[PDB]
Amino acid sequence: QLDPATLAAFSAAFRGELIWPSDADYDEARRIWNGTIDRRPALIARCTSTPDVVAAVSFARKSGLLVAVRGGGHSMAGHSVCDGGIVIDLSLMNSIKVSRRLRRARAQGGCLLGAFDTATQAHMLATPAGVVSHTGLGGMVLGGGFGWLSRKYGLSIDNLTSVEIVTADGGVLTASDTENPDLFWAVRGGGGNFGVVTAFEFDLHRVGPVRFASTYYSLDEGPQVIRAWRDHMATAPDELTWALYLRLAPPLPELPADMHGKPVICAMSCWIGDPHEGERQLESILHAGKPHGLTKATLPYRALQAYSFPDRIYTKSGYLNELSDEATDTVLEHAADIASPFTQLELLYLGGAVARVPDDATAYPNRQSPFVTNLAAAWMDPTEDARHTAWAREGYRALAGHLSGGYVNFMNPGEADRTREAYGAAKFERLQGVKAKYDPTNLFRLNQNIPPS
Amino acid sequence: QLDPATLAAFSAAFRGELIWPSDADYDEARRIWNGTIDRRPALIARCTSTPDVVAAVSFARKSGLLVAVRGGGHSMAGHSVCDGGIVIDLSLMNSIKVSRRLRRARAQGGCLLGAFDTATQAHMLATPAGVVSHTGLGGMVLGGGFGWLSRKYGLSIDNLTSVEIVTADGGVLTASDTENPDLFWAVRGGGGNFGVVTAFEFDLHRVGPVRFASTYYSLDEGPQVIRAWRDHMATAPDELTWALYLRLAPPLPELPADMHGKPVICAMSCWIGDPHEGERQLESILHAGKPHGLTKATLPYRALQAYSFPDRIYTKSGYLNELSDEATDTVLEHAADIASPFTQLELLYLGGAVARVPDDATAYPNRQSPFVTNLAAAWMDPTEDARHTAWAREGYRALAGHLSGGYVNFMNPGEADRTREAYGAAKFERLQGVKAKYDPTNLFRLNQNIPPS
Ligand SMILES: Cc1cc2nc3c(=O)[nH]c(=O)nc-3n(C[C@H](O)[C@H](O)[C@H](O)COP(=O)(O)OP(=O)(O)OC[C@H]3O[C@@H](n4cnc5c(N)ncnc54)[C@H](O)[C@@H]3O)c2cc1C
Ligand SMILES: Cc1cc2nc3c(=O)[nH]c(=O)nc-3n(C[C@H](O)[C@H](O)[C@H](O)COP(=O)(O)OP(=O)(O)OC[C@H]3O[C@@H](n4cnc5c(N)ncnc54)[C@H](O)[C@@H]3O)c2cc1C
Repeated sequence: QLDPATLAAFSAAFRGELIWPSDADYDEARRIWNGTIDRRPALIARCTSTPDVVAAVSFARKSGLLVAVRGGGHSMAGHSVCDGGIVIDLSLMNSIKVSRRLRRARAQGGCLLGAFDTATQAHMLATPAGVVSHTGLGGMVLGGGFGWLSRKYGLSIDNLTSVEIVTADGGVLTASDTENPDLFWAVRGGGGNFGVVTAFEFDLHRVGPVRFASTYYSLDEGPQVIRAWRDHMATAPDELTWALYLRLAPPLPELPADMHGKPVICAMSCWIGDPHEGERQLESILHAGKPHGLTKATLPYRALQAYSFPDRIYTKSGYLNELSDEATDTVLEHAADIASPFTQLELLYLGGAVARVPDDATAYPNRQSPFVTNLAAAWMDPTEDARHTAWAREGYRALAGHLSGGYVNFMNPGEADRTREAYGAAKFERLQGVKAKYDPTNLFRLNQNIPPS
Repeated sequence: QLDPATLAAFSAAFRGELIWPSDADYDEARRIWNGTIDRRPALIARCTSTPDVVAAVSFARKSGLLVAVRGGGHSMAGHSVCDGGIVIDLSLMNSIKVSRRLRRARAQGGCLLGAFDTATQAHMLATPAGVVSHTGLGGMVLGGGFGWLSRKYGLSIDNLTSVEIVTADGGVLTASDTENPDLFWAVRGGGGNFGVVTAFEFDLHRVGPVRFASTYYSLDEGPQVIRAWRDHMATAPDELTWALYLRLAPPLPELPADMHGKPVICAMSCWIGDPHEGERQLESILHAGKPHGLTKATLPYRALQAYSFPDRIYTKSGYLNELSDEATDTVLEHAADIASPFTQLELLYLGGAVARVPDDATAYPNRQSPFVTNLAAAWMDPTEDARHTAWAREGYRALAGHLSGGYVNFMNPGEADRTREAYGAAKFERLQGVKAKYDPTNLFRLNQNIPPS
């Protein structure tokens, strides 16, 4: 319901694709990974260049259209699609340049992680990021970004060296340690609040074959496995990463059919370092219970990335400073109640290099909390929403006093209120000052939102 | 030194990046995967859109510049870089659209395979392609394209539904079964001979987790393993793929320290189908020798793709109709002479769905030859070029009388003359007829070249 001259100026400056509610590919272009989010934008603007983004930002600003920005569409809160506004869709901006000599990568703001890992691994290089290949680099890096390499090399933001960004006034800025360093501070963990990142520059590291193990323990041996896990990681070397996924056992041939469809602890571990030393380290942590369905391999890092691991999702997540035996029994009891074969209760351990960055150095909070738990409900039948949502919420409720803060990138669509708790008073206020400078009208609000001033 | 108005018209129509010999990133941008190829283009034109390619093709045509086209830069013949001409570099055109409803993907002509597989596997979908994720989709598809999925679902070209292509006169055409079907026939196996493909459209298939095994046999049981392999694949189901790589044993922890550095047979297999059936089938073929370093897993297809497996390369390859005992001892004798730790002698079995497509249906030749052998020499030291090339060429000549044809995508920089034998006379001449229509002046000649008329 738009101004004809503003539209004509927009389309005149726009070399991407416009998708209207009447167009065929409207219904698919508006779907995101969280299929509980069903929203109808006025327009989807599939940008293909930084000038495209400039045009779309300016057009939304002048039209007063609610702006959703979409990288890979993995927002657990559904932030990358809007009712009645414009989607500034970056999914066609997925170009990457990798320099081996520089050991640097430049990636457009709509890249998927798997394309970035593919390009860097052509030269045996990598930078830390999440564990699922089709996650967008856009939202993930801007919230921090952690995965297999983080204990060794830090968060994705700890390897980011500069961004190209389009601000709410239509300008293009570079942000780095030497240019607009307040903005470069804020985008390292402050989400999409401050503008559209059209390019990320990363330092890369040499990562060769990785020793990897995945196995399944019966919940019978739950208390010993989890306590071994929490105790080992308190003093584990940086090179070891080890994560627990409590879930129904998949009906896979390495597992006895007995265990199929029943709650188990799936344990995944890797050693970022010499595979022969990795074999030693993994063996010392594989035997806290009897491992079933054991898979061991020496993998290219791109294949570790591709290994992990569902239409409707709901998550509740937070950090812990410690995992007591009492919290451990809580996790095991709620895991025993898992109904869907797609649902997981994730237990992750960060720390290491993530924890050695001074807390004030970026906008990412809670570096000093090493534990992360993610109650990730996933299902197919829309008529069962209440039961699955209830499982994640009741599990979070049972763990509440052990949990603090929160990872903005695991928030769900009802968790707008958690933004203050997530960053903490000092950070939130410091960010609120960056927002008043760079987004004073809060044009970019579909995110873990930081209102200006 | 070029016409200033032609240059200026070119630049006026070009929104991509131009890299000149004086620019910093020139020396890296002109490098390709085969590091024995050292060439200095007059200009590198990094195209970002189909109109960019139109501009570059016409500019090369009016200027009379020798045209190299670059997708992922994996040309074993070094065709993606030239001395004195223009490189039409597509590497920034890697946008992909996947429709889950349609089971279709559209990919730009500069895509790397890993980016494509990431995008399709977000929906548990795939289409057949090569086994190394940083191969370009461009050269691979135009030559045929085969890999883990091919025995079940055919070649990449057997799932291609259309292309957008820029021809030598600057026009943009669609080629499909219903539009320009002579061109659609030629691009399915005829290489870059007929124009620059700016977008590929593919049918996709649902590919869930695949049971996979890799193991190593001593060359001592070589005859037994290879004869079991050739005998088993003659009657194997489509769902089974099984490939042998003769090579020095990598210094990996799953293998006994003895074998490290010694010629071995690395055997890799997967079952495209039910993993429990896969487990049964793989166990039935893993014990033709004593398997060392056995790795078995149930993998997402994207992780299979990422699993496989150097600065200077030289390959000699061909097809066989049968693998006799005489040829098998030949393969084992030359494999024993492997000195490089990056060199592989590959034994592949195609057949299956690839062989069920009528021979005249595409320009891909030799569908009815199921075996492929590839002597893939790889090394680092430019001073050793002669010994490694000699190992690959001597191995080929010893196997030559069992060999017919050749896959254009495995041809080395000295194999320009192998083009007629590869396609065969009947196909080659029909291809020359399509070339006379669409590229009459042979503008596109850095490829396994088919001269017009
Ligand atoms: C299956 C799954 C696995 C995951 N695994 C991990 C993991 O291992 N580690 C981890 O740290 N996280 C993980 N995540 C979380 C992921 O980091 C976040 O969901 C992130 O927001 C995804 O970004 P996106 O571009 O894909 O999402 P979107 O839906 O496109 O965007 C997310 C948010 O970022 C904004 N945004 C996106 N791109 C840009 C851009 N270029 N410029 C400005 N704003 C932008 C959007 O406006 C929105 O606020 C996972 C998520 C899923 C669904
Ligand atoms: C490590 C490795 C593994 C491989 N594995 C496999 C495998 O498993 N299966 C398989 O079938 N092949 C495989 N190949 C071979 C591969 O198919 C060919 O090398 C292919 O030519 C590479 O394509 P590219 O775009 O990466 O190469 P480039 O060097 O960029 O180009 C190769 C040729 O294609 C032309 N070309 C490329 N893109 C286009 C386009 N869009 N339009 C027009 N012409 C174009 C170029 O002009 C040139 O003649 C492998 C190669 C390597 C090096």
